Amino acid sequence: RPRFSFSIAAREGKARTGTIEMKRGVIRTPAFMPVGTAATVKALKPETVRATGADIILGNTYHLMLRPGAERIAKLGGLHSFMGWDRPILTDSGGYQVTKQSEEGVTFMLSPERSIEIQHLLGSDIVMAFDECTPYPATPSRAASSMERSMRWAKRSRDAFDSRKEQAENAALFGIQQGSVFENLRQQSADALAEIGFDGYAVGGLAVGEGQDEMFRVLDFSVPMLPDDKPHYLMGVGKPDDIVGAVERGIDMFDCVLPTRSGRNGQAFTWDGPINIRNARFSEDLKPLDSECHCAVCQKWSRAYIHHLIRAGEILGAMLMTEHNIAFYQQLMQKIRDSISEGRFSQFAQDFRARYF
Amino acid sequence: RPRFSFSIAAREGKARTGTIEMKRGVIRTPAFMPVGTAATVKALKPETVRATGADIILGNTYHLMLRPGAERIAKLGGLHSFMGWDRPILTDSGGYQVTKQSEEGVTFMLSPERSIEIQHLLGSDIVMAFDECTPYPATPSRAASSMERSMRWAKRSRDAFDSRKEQAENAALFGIQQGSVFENLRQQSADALAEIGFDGYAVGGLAVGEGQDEMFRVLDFSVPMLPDDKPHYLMGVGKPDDIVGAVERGIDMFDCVLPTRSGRNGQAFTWDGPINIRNARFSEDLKPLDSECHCAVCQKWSRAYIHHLIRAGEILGAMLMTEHNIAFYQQLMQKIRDSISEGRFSQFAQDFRARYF
Ligand SMILES: Cc1ccc(CCc2c3nc[nH]c3cc3c(=O)[nH]c(N)nc23)cc1
Ligand SMILES: Cc1ccc(CCc2c3nc[nH]c3cc3c(=O)[nH]c(N)nc23)cc1
Ligand SMILES: [Zn+2]
Ligand SMILES: [Zn+2]
Repeated sequence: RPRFSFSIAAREGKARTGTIEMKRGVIRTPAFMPVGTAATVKALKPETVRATGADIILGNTYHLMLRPGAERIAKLGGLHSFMGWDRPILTDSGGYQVTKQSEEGVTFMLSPERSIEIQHLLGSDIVMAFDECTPYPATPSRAASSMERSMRWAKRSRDAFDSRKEQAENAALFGIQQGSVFENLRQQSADALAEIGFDGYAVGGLAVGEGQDEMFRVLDFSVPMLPDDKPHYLMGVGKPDDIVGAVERGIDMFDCVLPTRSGRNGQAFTWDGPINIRNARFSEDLKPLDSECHCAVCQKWSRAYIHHLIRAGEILGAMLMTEHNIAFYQQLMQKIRDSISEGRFSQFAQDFRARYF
Repeated sequence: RPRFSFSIAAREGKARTGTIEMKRGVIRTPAFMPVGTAATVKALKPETVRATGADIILGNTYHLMLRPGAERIAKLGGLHSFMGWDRPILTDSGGYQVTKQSEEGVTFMLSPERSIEIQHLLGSDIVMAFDECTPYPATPSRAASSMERSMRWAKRSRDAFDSRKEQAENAALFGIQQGSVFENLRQQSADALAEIGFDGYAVGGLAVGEGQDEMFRVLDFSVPMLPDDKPHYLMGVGKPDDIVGAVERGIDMFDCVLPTRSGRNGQAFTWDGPINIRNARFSEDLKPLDSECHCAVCQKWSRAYIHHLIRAGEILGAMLMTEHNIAFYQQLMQKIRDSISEGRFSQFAQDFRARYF
């Protein structure tokens, strides 16, 4: 395979479906990336994560540089062999999860240069530029300052990546658009990033507390500003319905800790909306978590049993809920892909919503 | 298969190897039974428990009658379908895990009759008589009182089981020898139990704080008192070396929460003795937990990674350590079985010990 090739196989409206080919495998888009916060997708073996249909996972720089240590993982062979996942890994830059801020970077040390170096040491396949994610709400002046800084850091990221030849030849680099909710700042940011040139473009600074209406409004004008022929990654999104509407607005890649996090908390996703399995109404319910789901959890165990496990604080409860939720998300992404390929995604999006709600 | 058939295929000294055939499957002896305390073997799917080589698991009456409730599990189809384990399950009687004691039973209500009924409601394949496990140390008078009570309760257990025809035709009933460390009381108990007649005989009242020397001394005279042609179950034992010496003394069946419990605590069993994976010396060790182990954990992940997970409090750490430990115990039981079958168990027991220590 190539270092990086994104191909769009089909389109409907602003929605797109295709593939990203990379040396460690192919990524079907639109894609959902399970998140691994300390070199593990919580409560799942990597073979299980793959069995749910994931093509790529998101690795944790913030956690990893602290524990176990970037240099340490490199000494041990890199993150892929360390955790036992041999397919692509996207790493965030640490431009969110972290203090003392300056133009050089953040100490708590992290700079564009060190962030790119850490992602190299981890053996990341998709490296994210080091940015500043602008708090919400933000005034226009502060959003501009933060965006401008991020754009200077994006150039420094680009140049750090390009000077390290093994990284430049084997990994991909994504830039991150900032500008909070302001169209003119989003446009300046997009233009700056396109001028520098990246392999893919994230929409940053969303999923920071704004509502779905506001996030969608900002996507409406923001995503068309990005190069059409490169992937569009919406960081930190989201709920199933957030995902469907973001695809309707041109997003190709997603990550969210919801399916894992909330799974362990008792929330299960179903085509009829989320349920909380701790609720007493499930104590004697012999049905699977979701009536259509093809996952191994729904083939084998009842709501009543998973209810019992989560109430009892049993580790298997976390395991099963997380496997189901991540399988659910992958089935959603597959339905999205197939429906765009068949020119019926807007109908799918409506059917989905009428039932989920 | 039959309701119950124990066949001894080979012997060496007091050690024996063979099979227990039951309707839900065959149990290879000497056997190690993983313990499930709330209708789950902690951190393992039942398919994983089976893959490690377990033929039977031990189900938790004390926990189960409290949560989720015996009647509830029965309403839901029984423990086997509830937890997704279709092979034999041995249930303890609640004669250990629980108050106010009287000749009728214990309230906290549990009586011989109710214990046998709960095990029926759970769908247990091997039902244990309801007993009183005598604290250690115990004076001769108190050990005698407790043993005598247990023997009266053993008759009540026998008769409760026999009057319930579905249970009597499909499950097996084991009696439990008491008498603390006193030979004459162990003999009275054995005789009482043989007179009543059971499908198998546990050695109770050990693993209650006495040392290995004392436990072995009591086994030396206690196990030959039991019927030779029925299985001998040593409740709550134990460490690998406890298991080898107990087999040398005629025990056929074992349960212990050590491999699970201590696994989650960072202790891993190896042929060179136990290690604690939290120790800093493992942070960069690329070797598997044990150099010979055939388990999937040792095929795929390093000490350094499992060290990282357990230090980080990651659920996958508990999963992997528990899978390894239970696989380790099953490999031990297989080496024991094969060595008795080949007439070289006493040599195996020596080689084992010289290396483990
Ligand atoms: C494990 C892990 C990976 C990534 C993250 C933060 C990921 C994340 C966002 N999540 C929600 N909204 C987000 C916005 C940004 C952003 O603007 N820049 C960056 N670099 N990351 C973001 C947190 C944890
Ligand atoms: C899940 C679970 C199953 C079984 C048990 C207690 C199991 C157990 C013993 N464990 C160590 N020593 C033991 C002695 C006895 C005994 O004398 N009688 C009974 N009924 N159980 C014992 C505890 C937890
Ligand atoms: Zn499912
Ligand atoms: Zn192993």
